[PDB]
Amino acid sequence: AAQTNAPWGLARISSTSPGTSTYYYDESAGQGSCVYVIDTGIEASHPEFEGRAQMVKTYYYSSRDGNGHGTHCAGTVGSRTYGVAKKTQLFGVKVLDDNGSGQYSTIIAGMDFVASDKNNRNCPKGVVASLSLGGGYSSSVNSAAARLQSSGVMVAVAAGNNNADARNYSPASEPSVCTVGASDRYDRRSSFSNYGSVLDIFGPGTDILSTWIGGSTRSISGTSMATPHVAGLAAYLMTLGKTTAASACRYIADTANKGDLSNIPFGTVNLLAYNNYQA
Ligand SMILES: [Ca+2]
Repeated sequence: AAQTNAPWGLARISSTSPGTSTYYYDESAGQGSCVYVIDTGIEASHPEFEGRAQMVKTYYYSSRDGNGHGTHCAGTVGSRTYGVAKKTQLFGVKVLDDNGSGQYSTIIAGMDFVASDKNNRNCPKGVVASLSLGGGYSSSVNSAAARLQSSGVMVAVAAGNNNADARNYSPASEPSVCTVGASDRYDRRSSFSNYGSVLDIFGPGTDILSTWIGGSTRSISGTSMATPHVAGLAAYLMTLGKTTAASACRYIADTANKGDLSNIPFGTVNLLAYNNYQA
């Protein structure tokens, strides 16, 4: 399948090269997989989700995304225009209030929630979780990411936005999950991407068009926008049969565009997520 005049990041993770605008992909498109967006919530009523999205948890007084962040990240995963995995099932978990603030202990609660709940869902092709959030190093936050991953969920986490080595941030520094940095449409590291040997992969994160609340769209920027490209990609690769929740971060790295970003500080991977469909 081909989707012309696509947001640049969907074209990128289907290209070897920058500078084009079609998103080339296999039509199975994540059918039979499940992606949990653990964030401010998802405006499931957005027609771009077409009935595939459900809130299933909150730790606040409403499950609604009253911020838009969770809805945008979820759209990149799996909205019909703006998504990687256009036919995946989306499940929301609201661990952030309507300003973007979550206490750690609640974010932990969300995470163990997914390891349990996946067992309440129909996900024959595999389960992913997408965490576009974080704060300073915590062993506990990191332990809750290793548990979620160990429970057979592909876990994708934002490396962070301080232009700093990510080993000091959580859940990014955790080893066993898939820590995602951000790039731009000219294959530069985005100016705000954390970096450091704990990163596994880079995805598109600067001027990412996606869904927003009210039924609407916007473009924003962050390792948060990069993260759901890798989550959605992993859902897409499960569904096909290329990899598994426990193997997907390694498979994506193995199949990435290798060398191609400029400003990878020394010691940071120079790997860019790629679906290997068109070549
Ligand atoms: Ca890893």
